Amino acid sequence: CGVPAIQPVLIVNGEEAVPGSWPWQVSLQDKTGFHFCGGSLINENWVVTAAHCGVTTSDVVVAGEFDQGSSSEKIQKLKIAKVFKNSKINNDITLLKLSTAASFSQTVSAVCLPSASDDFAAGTTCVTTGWGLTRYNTPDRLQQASLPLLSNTNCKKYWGTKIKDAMICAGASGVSSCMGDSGGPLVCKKNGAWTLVGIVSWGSSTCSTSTPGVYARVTALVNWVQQTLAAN
Amino acid sequence: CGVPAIQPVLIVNGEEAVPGSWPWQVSLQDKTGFHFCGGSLINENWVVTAAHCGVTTSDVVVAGEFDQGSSSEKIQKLKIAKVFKNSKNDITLLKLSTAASFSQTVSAVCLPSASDDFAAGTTCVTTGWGLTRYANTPDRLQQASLPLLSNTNCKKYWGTKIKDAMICAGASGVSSCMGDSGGPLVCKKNGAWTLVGIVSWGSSTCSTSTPGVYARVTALVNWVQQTLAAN
Ligand SMILES: *C(=O)[C@H](Cc1ccccc1)NC(=O)[C@@H]1Cc2ccc(cc2)OCCCCOc2ccc(cc2)CCC(=O)c2ccc([nH]2)C(=O)N1
Ligand SMILES: *C(=O)[C@H](Cc1ccccc1)NC(=O)[C@@H]1Cc2ccc(cc2)OCCCCOc2ccc(cc2)CCC(=O)c2ccc([nH]2)C(=O)N1
Repeated sequence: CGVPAIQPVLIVNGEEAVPGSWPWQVSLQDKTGFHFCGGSLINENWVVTAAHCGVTTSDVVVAGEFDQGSSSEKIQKLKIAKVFKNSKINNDITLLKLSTAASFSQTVSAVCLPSASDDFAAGTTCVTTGWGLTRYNTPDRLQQASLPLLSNTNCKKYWGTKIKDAMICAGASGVSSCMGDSGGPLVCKKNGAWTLVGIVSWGSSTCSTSTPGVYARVTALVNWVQQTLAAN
Repeated sequence: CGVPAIQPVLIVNGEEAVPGSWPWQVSLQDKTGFHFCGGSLINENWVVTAAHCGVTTSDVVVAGEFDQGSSSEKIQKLKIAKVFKNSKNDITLLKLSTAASFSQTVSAVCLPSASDDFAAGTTCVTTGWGLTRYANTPDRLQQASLPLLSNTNCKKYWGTKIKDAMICAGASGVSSCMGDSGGPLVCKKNGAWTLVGIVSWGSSTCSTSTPGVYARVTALVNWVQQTLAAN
């Protein structure tokens, strides 16, 4: 996991991504085709996304897209067998089990899950991706941005008592996650491999580039994920 | 009023409400039976709802519903006799052809006094069968807790659209949505649930970081009680 066949070259004020360079970025779309959230493939049969996305098994996992306006793309529409919502908002994390495996390719593969003990220290420049607004407006083409992790102490300076230990803040650096980005990945380089550290959760009503966006802290949630995978 | 027989346990990113626990909440359904708006029983003979819901006598008030995908519920489909519109405020009153039978699941919400103070920061509730996602509509009644905003904070989002006769709530991770219109924004004064807002408008995408806008029942209730006694 964690090593795209197509290497990334490095959301408000982000940059257009190399097509297929984020092969774990899926798009979550209702039956009509409307993208309402992002998600991340963790393996052939599983997608991780935000709980608040309210995903049901009538919705569709789309993997392989770069341009949501194009139709000349070799994408996969994957049905959702089961939905697993964290029952501890709170912990904006939800697992999706796919009805049929995703076929992995150049443009479709998995992100690495961290070990719960992993240390992605404040100040590490990580990357977030998605089709969220670029301007507070939804882009057709997958966007990406580099941005630093905040310590939870430094985050509470903007958000106060809201930032729980199972959350992590990134940004406040001239870029920001925005509407449409939710459920998508914030990833950091760990031992040469892209590892899921955040799930796009919430942030500024206006996606202000000087306010930290808030993400479900994946390390804090990964045992829950593993438990879910083992019993399913 | 404002004291549901079945006690509440505490719309996008809300939660499923306990069956029958918002007994004043009615569905407004057209002649095909399609749910188009919410409303609130204020007595056995009257429902308050939104003007923009365009209710007519061909529409129907449904009381005692929780799950519209269920048929085993003892519901009352109540004919509307007359629709009274507030002239020049997004409120309309419905007078029913036959009185609504009150029970554990059907009863009335309380009405404020015009001078009542419901300060910003109060935790209130809105309820409804409106979209849970911007079909994304629930069979089962939804509820959500949310803070009243001051009008001056609200104008940070909506500017001059915010009139004194409006009250804002939310921008707090939940949102009223399409299909919620006309239904209640209630607050628990002296232990009793009291209609403080009528779901009216707000974010076109039901943004949970945007305050919803509700008709401020305090500025309207004199007209409500006046219409009632006169009619
Ligand atoms: C999803 O696409 C979008 C991503 C995003 C990221 C950064 C900036 C802007 C947008 N996210 C949202 O629209 C989220 C959805 C959401 C997330 C978590 C959640 C509910 C809804 O539960 C956790 C709630 C804890 C946070 O609670 C609050 C409540 C109020 C405020 C902040 C946090 C102040 C209002 C505010 O800025 C706000 C409210 C909701 C969101 N921001 C939000 O981003 N919703
Ligand atoms: C009803 O079911 C639905 C519930 C709801 C609540 C909160 C958010 C989203 C949905 N309400 C609506 O769809 C309302 C109906 C409505 C109510 C009053 C009214 C018009 C329409 O007239 C007086 C209110 C002033 C209208 O002001 C605006 C506000 C915003 C905009 C234009 C005009 C920008 C577009 C927008 O967000 C918008 C337009 C209509 C509604 N939102 C809306 O919520 N309709």
